[PDB]
Amino acid sequence: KTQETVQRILLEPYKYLLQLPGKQVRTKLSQAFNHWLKVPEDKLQIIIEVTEMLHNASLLIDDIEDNSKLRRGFPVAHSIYGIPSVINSANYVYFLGLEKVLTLDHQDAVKLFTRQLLELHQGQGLDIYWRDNYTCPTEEEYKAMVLQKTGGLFGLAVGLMQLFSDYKEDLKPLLNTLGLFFQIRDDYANLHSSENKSFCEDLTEGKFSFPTIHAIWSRPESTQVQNILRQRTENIDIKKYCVHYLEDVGSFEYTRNTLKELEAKAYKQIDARGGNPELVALVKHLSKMFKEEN
Amino acid sequence: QETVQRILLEPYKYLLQLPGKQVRTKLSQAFNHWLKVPEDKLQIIIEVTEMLHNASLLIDDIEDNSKLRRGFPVAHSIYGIPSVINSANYVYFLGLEKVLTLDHQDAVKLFTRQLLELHQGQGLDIYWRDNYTCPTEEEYKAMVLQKTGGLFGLAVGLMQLFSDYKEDLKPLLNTLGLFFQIRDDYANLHSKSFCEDLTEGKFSFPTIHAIWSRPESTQVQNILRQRTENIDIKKYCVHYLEDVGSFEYTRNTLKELEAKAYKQIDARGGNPELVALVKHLSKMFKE
Amino acid sequence: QETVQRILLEPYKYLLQLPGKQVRTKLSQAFNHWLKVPEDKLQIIIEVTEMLHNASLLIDDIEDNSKLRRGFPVAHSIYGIPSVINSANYVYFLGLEKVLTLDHQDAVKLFTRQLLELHQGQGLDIYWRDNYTCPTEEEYKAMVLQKTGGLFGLAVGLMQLFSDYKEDLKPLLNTLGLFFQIRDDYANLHSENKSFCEDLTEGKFSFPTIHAIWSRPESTQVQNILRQRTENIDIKKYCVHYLEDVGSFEYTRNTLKELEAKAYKQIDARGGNPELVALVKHLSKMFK
Amino acid sequence: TQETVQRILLEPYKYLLQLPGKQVRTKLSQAFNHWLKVPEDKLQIIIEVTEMLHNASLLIDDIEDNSKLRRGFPVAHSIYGIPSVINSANYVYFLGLEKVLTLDHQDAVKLFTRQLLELHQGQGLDIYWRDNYTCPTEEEYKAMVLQKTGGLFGLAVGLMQLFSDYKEDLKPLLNTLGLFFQIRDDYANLHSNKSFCEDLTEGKFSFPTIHAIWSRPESTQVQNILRQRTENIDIKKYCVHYLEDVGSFEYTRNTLKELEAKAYKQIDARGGNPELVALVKHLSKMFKEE
Amino acid sequence: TQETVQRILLEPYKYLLQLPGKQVRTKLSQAFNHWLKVPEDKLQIIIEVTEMLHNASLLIDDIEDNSKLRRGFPVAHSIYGIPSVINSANYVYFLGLEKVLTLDHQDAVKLFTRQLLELHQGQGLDIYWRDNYTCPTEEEYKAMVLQKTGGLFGLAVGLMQLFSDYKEDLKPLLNTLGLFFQIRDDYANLHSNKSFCEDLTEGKFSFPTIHAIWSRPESTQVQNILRQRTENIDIKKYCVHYLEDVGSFEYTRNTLKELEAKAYKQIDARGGNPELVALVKHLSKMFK
Amino acid sequence: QETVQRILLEPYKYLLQLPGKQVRTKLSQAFNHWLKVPEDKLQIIIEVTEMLHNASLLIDDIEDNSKLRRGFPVAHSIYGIPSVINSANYVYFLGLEKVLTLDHQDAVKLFTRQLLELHQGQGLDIYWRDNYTCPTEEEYKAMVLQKTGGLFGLAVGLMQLFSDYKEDLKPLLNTLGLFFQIRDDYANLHNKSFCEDLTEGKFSFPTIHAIWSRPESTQVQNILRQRTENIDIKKYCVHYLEDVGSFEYTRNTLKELEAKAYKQIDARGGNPELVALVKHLSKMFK
Ligand SMILES: CCCCCN(C)CCC(O)(P(=O)(O)O)P(=O)(O)O
Ligand SMILES: CCCCCN(C)CCC(O)(P(=O)(O)O)P(=O)(O)O
Ligand SMILES: CCCCCN(C)CCC(O)(P(=O)(O)O)P(=O)(O)O
Ligand SMILES: CCCCCN(C)CCC(O)(P(=O)(O)O)P(=O)(O)O
Ligand SMILES: CCCCCN(C)CCC(O)(P(=O)(O)O)P(=O)(O)O
Ligand SMILES: CCCCCN(C)CCC(O)(P(=O)(O)O)P(=O)(O)O
Ligand SMILES: [Mg+2]
Ligand SMILES: [Mg+2]
Ligand SMILES: [Mg+2]
Ligand SMILES: [Mg+2]
Ligand SMILES: [Mg+2]
Ligand SMILES: [Mg+2]
Ligand SMILES: [Mg+2]
Ligand SMILES: [Mg+2]
Ligand SMILES: [Mg+2]
Ligand SMILES: [Mg+2]
Ligand SMILES: [Mg+2]
Ligand SMILES: [Mg+2]
Ligand SMILES: [Mg+2]
Ligand SMILES: [Mg+2]
Ligand SMILES: [Mg+2]
Ligand SMILES: [Mg+2]
Ligand SMILES: [Mg+2]
Repeated sequence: KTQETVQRILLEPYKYLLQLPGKQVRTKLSQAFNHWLKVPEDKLQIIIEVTEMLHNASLLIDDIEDNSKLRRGFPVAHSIYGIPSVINSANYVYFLGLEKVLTLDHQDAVKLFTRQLLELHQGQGLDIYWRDNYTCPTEEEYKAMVLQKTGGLFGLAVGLMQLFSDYKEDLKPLLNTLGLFFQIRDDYANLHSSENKSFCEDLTEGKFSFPTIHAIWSRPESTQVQNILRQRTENIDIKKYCVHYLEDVGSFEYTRNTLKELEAKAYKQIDARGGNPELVALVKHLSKMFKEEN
Repeated sequence: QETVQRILLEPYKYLLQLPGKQVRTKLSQAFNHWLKVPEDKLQIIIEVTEMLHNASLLIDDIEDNSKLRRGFPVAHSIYGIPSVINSANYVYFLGLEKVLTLDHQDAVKLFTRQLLELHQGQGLDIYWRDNYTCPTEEEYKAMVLQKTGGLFGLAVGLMQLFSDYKEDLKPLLNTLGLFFQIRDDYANLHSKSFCEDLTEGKFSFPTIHAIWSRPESTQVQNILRQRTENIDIKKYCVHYLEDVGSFEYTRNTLKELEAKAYKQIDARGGNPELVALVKHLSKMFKE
Repeated sequence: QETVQRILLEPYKYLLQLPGKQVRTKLSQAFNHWLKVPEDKLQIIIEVTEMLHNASLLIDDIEDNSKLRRGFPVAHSIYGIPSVINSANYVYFLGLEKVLTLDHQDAVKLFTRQLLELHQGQGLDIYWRDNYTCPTEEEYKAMVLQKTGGLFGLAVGLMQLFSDYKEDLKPLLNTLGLFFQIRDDYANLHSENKSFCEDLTEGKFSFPTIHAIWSRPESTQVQNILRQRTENIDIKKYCVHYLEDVGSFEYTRNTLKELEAKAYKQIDARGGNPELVALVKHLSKMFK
Repeated sequence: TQETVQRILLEPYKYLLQLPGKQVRTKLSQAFNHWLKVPEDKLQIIIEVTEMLHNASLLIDDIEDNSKLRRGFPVAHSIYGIPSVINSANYVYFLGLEKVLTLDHQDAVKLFTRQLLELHQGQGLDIYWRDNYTCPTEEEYKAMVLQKTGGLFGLAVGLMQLFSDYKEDLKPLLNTLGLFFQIRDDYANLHSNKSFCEDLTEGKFSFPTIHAIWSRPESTQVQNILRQRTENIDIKKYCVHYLEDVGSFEYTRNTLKELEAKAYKQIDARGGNPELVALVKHLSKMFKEE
Repeated sequence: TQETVQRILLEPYKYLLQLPGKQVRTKLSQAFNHWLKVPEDKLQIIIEVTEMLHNASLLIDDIEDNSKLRRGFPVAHSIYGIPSVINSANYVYFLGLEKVLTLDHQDAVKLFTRQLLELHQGQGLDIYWRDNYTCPTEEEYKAMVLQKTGGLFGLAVGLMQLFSDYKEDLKPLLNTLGLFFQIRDDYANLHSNKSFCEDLTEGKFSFPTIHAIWSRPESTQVQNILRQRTENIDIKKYCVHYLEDVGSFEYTRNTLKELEAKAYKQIDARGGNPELVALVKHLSKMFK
Repeated sequence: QETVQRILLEPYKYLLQLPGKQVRTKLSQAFNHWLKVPEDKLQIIIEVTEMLHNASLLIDDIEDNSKLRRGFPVAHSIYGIPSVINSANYVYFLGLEKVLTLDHQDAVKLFTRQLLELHQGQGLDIYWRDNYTCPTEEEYKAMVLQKTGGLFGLAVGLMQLFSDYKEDLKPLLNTLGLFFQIRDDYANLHNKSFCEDLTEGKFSFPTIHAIWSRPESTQVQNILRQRTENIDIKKYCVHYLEDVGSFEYTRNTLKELEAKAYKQIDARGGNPELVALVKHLSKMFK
């Protein structure tokens, strides 16, 4: 059993990332959705653990794929332990999550786990494909990818909960709204505001995110943003210049407007389902970020 | 229009061009001499095995900074590291999806256990290499059983779920796992490109012997730490390995493993296909 | 002062050490079969043309990260990129200066028109490569007519200023421009001039790789290899094997054989030209 | 793809036009037009030619000098790439040549050719010395500055003079203004466009560093620091301290104060020019205090 | 001509003489001369030898450690280049040997040789552990520090004692002061004249990081951060936060206060020394 | 303990595997034909000489960014620059320690003088290369006399402290020093990999000739400034050197030095071993 220290070696990058929980929005979202689903506490606890394990593991992988520098205000794990250690450690946690999903003792849990992880990797693969092949998505293509990349894990937690629930109404349209809302909110924070990532890391990554997609499509006579993204640059002045352009062509105002529409849509969709005070409060809390800047 | 799936799989499809499936086919057939798996289950198991193995190679080439595999560029040198990580991980879960089609209550548990063991072996190999702590020979062997036994044990274990043959194949699987890996360490330095294991910096069976058997020198550790592509440094380090007897020691370890495999195969009633495969693979360390 | 000019010209004189085929002069001599330009004007026109040609090669090797030209190291790998840019651009305007000595009211306007054409072709070639958008075959050919036909048209157009010859040479110049560039795309990947498949390291879309990309749209292997900007010999050999396997080299050879045949028909349409015929035939040994 | 091809080829050029600096060029045109009284149609073309050639030359210069910022903006090639900007700048050179033809003057191209050859001779000497590690004497530097800056200076004024009845010799004044503008640019760069002392990162021999090198020949630290091509702020701060301590900044201020006085003398010798005097005075605040 | 040769060879050395820290060595010379009362002619030579050897060893040490700043100035090799600074420092070593001979004492050269061998054994262990990724124990670290600092400490004092009537054993005090100076450095480097946490960029095992490594053996965080040899400010800030949280800075302050108290006790055992006490007291403001 | 000593000396011990001890012993033996040094003193002097020479090569390989020496990887390419600097410098002072055991009043003073001369030559060589000022041919030779005479004069000078042979060997040591260095300059472009001198960017005898004899070209200066490993640039510059006659000029200089060596040896009563050694070394350019 002592030889099992190997477990400590393999998990150290994972435990490092856990040194500072970001939010437990997926945990708090699970609790909010249990207002409808009324899942027995023992099953719910396992589902939350699986969900957060996969979430944190995917952040380890995502930061490697994106050449990110900070997460949750801390250096990314692979910048300390190295990329090879963190790939293996994150992937190890994927299969520890599969192991935990088996303890739910439901014939369909693994099938749902599989379905959602395939969707997550399709979303992530599209995000990477567009960025690294320098082909900006349309706004609609971006949204559809976000539903897979971000809604994927939402749908895993909620889908697993429904396996143990008598509530059989379709929650997928609301999950879709929350997935888009969460990602665009994150796209906005990364370029408009440190607290999570360092200064405009999305620009250094070269990713097409909601603000830059708007700037690219709404001013087609300029290729400035595409070229800056292609430079994969860390230069603070180029990044500051590109943020000024996004501001001047209304990309940040357009992103705030989209977020305000998504928040309003969430409230309507929650009201159509009989209400949910916990979910309303969570959406409202997440929406302070794009409302009072001055 | 669902051209997405081809984009996500292209690094995987690229790797399928590479030599190496035949030996995996012969291993399936050789073990089927005992297990006599029904063709429909056997076909699914081979597909699962091929997906997981190849996906793990895509990842391993990134973890090891390799340039060539079986004479082909590594996939991430064409498609990029971010694309290949995601594509390899996608295939892991397509492999999980396929094992579900086996329609056996224990297939997923065995899949999970074996993938966990594969990652424990890989993690130790990476930890030692990148934290500059050379393992003992016993630690290396224990790690190899995890690193190689993972998919070895998955393929055979899945076959046994559908077999009346219930004898213990694990000791033989252990011998073959050590045999394959040490033979691979030996081939790498004794003639991927020229001595790529030295560029990777990994502690392999020959360098582990040289490090421990000549403790007054830090030559090998320092060369591995350089992570160098320099051919003269590599040629220098191979000559040292030769002079302190590391290649002779590895050949002898391999000859013991070959003999043990034959002993264990006979203890299981014989297996002409496996004997011929072991004998053929053992020409690599013979003059 | 004379020593200032030697300092400024040293990268240019360095490149001139290399023995070029001077095909543009031989083409000038062949086209003079029709145009019959007095030798004094012709010598000036030839000098302008080779000056601009060699200066544009200095710039092109910088824009393309090339390592060898005509079997010698590129000038900027010896003297540095800043020195070679200024020296090459210096020669552009020395070419303008010599163009003035032709003492013809229309010489400068033609010089200007053709260099605007050269930079539009070159700019498109650079734009596609560095923005990772592969051109269609038709788009590629049209830019080649500007990039490579541009300088052909400068030499012949200047000659026509001093000629009574009234036939239209533009269709033949277009064929020779396409023929020369595709022949060069082919040599770079199939065959000294450049090092091993430098076009793949540059990441440019050339006739063979354009064919492989469009004719096998379900694979993105070539686009990705070009995007890597790699010097790895094994990746390059792999990419050449693919081009061969999907018929890209056979397709390029057939395109070249059609272009050679078209040149002969167009030369016959202008009364014949033994010198130009022999030159096209000589250049066509590169394939077959 | 119809007119959008031109937009693609011209985008690095259009990007640079966002940058402050045209106002001073406008004020220079207006100041010299006080004497030259150029008809508006010819003047408008000449200003267009000058803005094209000047900006195209800055695009090339930032590549040649490995600059990162110009007038607080990213250099064009750090956004669009070096290959794109080279071709785009050179394209603009010949669009400038095309525009020069519309002046319909037999001598316009001869002047264009002469002045662009001068520009490239100055630039080549500036690059040659820097990248071959041979520091010029002050006199060699000044002669190079007359070519490097006089090139477009003399083109603007020379083209204007082709359409003017004012035929007095402006070259001595253009030479003074050329030295004045460049040395003021060397001084501002190290004394505080570019980020912190970018000239040191470029490694160029500028007026202050030339003085320090020649006036303290028993030390080679400045040559060695320039050779480092460094972005290290501490090395740059150290080298500024050395220049200060050996009096190179005081020497540069004195040279600039002499040039300002000479400009006024040469302007008075040409009958006066309140606009040019006011521009020189405003530009000369850069090397003063009180 | 030779005059200029000497200036060429000595310029990296003369550059370093601009840097602060001359005063501390002067204050140490005078404080120990309170006991040793060295004849002025010998003392001046010894001070010169001490300054030559110390500065030369700092020139070399900055190359070995990839440092950027020393005492707020750029390291010499960042201006003149590593090859120039190596040769210049080594030249000064033997100019220091040449000057030691002018002491005209049979044992001066024997003491010089012994102490420089001492210094290089300390330096070699410091470099060996760092670059072979083997963290020393606290005891091993202290023993290495006694050699690295005792090298020049013992040379200066040993040479002074050759010409002195004071024959008491100063080695125990030199050992304490050597530990005091190095650990006070280790502390200043990470807790505040180098730029921000250069020791982390160097990857060296210093007193605070040695404590963190051994006191939390289930973590490899510090070893991995040191292995990165990073200039990333956020990683450095993270590693300083970690050191604080596991008590490494508190532990270092404790060692420093024990060393300070021991120095005072050892100084009093040697008859007192107001100058040395005041210097130790001033240096001890850095903690508590 | 003693394992510290092994740690500190490992880069030095690595270099001892390399060839070239043979030539140095042959040089010691040839000069002992005149000097007839007592065996106990001779052994210490040989030991001192090998320590200082090998330590100086460790340092030189760092200063010169070399890849190979005598067909082996340079020590710092295995152990790292920091380890090799300290180990080489450690051996310098172990060499001083061993010199003390000669028990001669003038030994350390001679040791000091010669080590200062070595560093003056080395420093000038480095100064010219890294400040991009090519020496004149005469400046180069004077620098070579310091760089090589340092250890030549140390070995021979220490021997003479214990010798009745008191004739002036310095003019001969000067010629042999030039012969050795210029021959190595010649071999490098005509041990190390392909033209490592060009990668180092140093001014050596062939490139100095090419630079001064064709002053209208800066091609060689620029190639050296690139500090390049590109084989095509190296091949280009060697062919340039051939075409402007630098290799023939270097060969002629070497044969003049060989002939002068023979005359200077005969002026000292003859020395069959030294003549035979010079003759063998002259096969390289004949
Ligand atoms: C590896 C599986 C992908 C899962 C991705 N998660 C949504 C997190 C990634 C992000 O949200 P993050 O901003 O990096 O945290 P992204 O903006 O890159 O989409
Ligand atoms: C991610 C899991 C990878 C499993 C790796 N297999 C052992 C094969 C890889 C090797 O055998 P290979 O020689 O690289 O193919 P390695 O020497 O790296 O261990
Ligand atoms: C600056 C204008 C560029 C002119 C370059 N010539 C057209 C042809 C140059 C080429 O053929 P080359 O093979 O590099 O000589 P490219 O295919 O790169 O364009
Ligand atoms: C290619 C022609 C470039 C002409 C350059 N002008 C002198 C202005 C450029 C400068 O003043 P700038 O400071 O870069 O704007 P430089 O210091 O480089 O000389
Ligand atoms: C006090 C006498 C010892 C001489 C100093 N050593 C050479 C090293 C200098 C150091 O203290 P420094 O902080 O770099 O100056 P190091 O940390 O590298 O050990
Ligand atoms: C400090 C080292 C001084 C000793 C150097 N010797 C001349 C031999 C070194 C050489 O001959 P080598 O060819 O590198 O061995 P170099 O050309 O560099 O001078
Ligand atoms: Mg991300
Ligand atoms: Mg991402
Ligand atoms: Mg591997
Ligand atoms: Mg591996
Ligand atoms: Mg292997
Ligand atoms: Mg080209
Ligand atoms: Mg090109
Ligand atoms: Mg071409
Ligand atoms: Mg500039
Ligand atoms: Mg400039
Ligand atoms: Mg300037
Ligand atoms: Mg230090
Ligand atoms: Mg140190
Ligand atoms: Mg320190
Ligand atoms: Mg050398
Ligand atoms: Mg040398
Ligand atoms: Mg040499």
